[PDB]
Amino acid sequence: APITAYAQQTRGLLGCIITSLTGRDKNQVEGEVQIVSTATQTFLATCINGVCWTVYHGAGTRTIASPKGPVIQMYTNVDQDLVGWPAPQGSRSLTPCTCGSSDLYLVTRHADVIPVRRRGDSRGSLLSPRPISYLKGSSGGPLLCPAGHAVGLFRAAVCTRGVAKAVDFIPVENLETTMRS
Amino acid sequence: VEGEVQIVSTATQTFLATCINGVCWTVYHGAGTRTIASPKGPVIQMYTNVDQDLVGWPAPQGSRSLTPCTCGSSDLYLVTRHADVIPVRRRGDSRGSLLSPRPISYLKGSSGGPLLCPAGHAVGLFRAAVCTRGVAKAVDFIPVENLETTM
Amino acid sequence: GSVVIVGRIVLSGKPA
Amino acid sequence: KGSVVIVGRIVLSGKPAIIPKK
Ligand SMILES: *[C@@](=O)([C]([C][C][C])[N]C(=O)[C]1[C]C2=[C][C]=[C]C(=[C]2)[C][C][C][C][C][C][C]C(=O)[N][C]([C]2[C][C][C][C][C]2)C(=O)[N]1)C(=O)[N][C]C(=O)[N][C](C([O])=O)C1=[C][C]=[C][C]=[C]1
Ligand SMILES: [Zn+2]
Ligand SMILES: [Zn+2]
Repeated sequence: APITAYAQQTRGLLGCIITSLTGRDKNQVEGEVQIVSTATQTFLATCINGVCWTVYHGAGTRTIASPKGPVIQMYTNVDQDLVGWPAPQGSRSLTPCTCGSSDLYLVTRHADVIPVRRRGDSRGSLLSPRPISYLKGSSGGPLLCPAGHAVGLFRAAVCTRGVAKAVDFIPVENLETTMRS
Repeated sequence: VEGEVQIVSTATQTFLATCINGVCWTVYHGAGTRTIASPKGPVIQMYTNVDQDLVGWPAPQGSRSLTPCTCGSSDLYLVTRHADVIPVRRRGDSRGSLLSPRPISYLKGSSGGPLLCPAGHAVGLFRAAVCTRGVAKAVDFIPVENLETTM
Repeated sequence: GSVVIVGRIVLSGKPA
Repeated sequence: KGSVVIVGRIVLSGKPAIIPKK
């Protein structure tokens, strides 16, 4: 079927803050991509093969709030710009791509999927250039192949004059090596 | 929750309408030049491209607009009035083959529905089923470019 | 007559 | 620092559905 996505806000500003400090989240989890926040910035996190991966430039070395209190990161790789925690209970995991396709689809924090043409192991180009403002908050989001499998996690926008024309991502391979580290 | 696809009806038949770029498009052979109902009275068609079997009214309430495709994929998906998804391989400008033919009844009442690409973006509007002995094996469709041209 | 809306489909399968 | 908090979700597993009515 075609890739479709929807977004749902499960928590607000004040509840987010209290939860950040407390580190205890009793809310139920659903979905394969979680919208995530710290008191400083908001980004995305993607569950692949049972691990909730996200961008290090967003999560830093922080723990993730869970119903059992904060959870310590399973993987941290400042270089790869990755962090991973055990996937929250209730989440659904994506599976790594096994077809090396060059036609990728980026899911933004607004639940939109945009086509991206793979131009390297970690780069791809937007078929329809969007302003980086639209991409703000999407670091850590998934880059899916036509089969709905994870190819990479969005990391940075390649833009000029404020218009994103390409994107840099973390290919799934970096995940396997980072876990091995 | 807002829908991109509206299930519509006239006294004669029932079909589908698809919201793309703020317009609620459907097939002329279903809507004709009929006006669409709203809580404030009938609203007239913004476009009536009889030649392309295309009509459009301003997007109604409870709907959200679909985005046109830009990946040029040939791997299309047809959404029926029953919410069924059907893989269709694009054969040309406005033709495609069902990866698995179904009785025309399975595609019955879905005209006006959308033809989507691997990213869920609008590729075209389902115009007519191409039958062979009551089995739909291909479909005719109005490319999004035509909708974009009509407006 | 008018074309009336009798139902709606959400492509993402979004609840509520 | 404080913990990273889940403030929302994005679901990819949803398939077309006829929105229920009353
Ligand atoms: C992601 O964290 C963002 C989204 C990109 C638009 N990504 C970044 O901030 C990245 C971080 C980064 C650091 C070092 C190296 C790399 C990425 C990648 C290696 C190759 C880089 C090649 C491009 C050069 C570059 O670094 N580009 C920047 C880009 C430049 C134009 C302006 C925007 C940044 C880049 O992509 N850097 C994310 O989406 N979250 C951050 C965020 O904005 N969060 C929130 C918030 O609360 O601040 C937000 C949410 C909604 C609207 C506004 C703000
Ligand atoms: Zn794949
Ligand atoms: Zn497309």
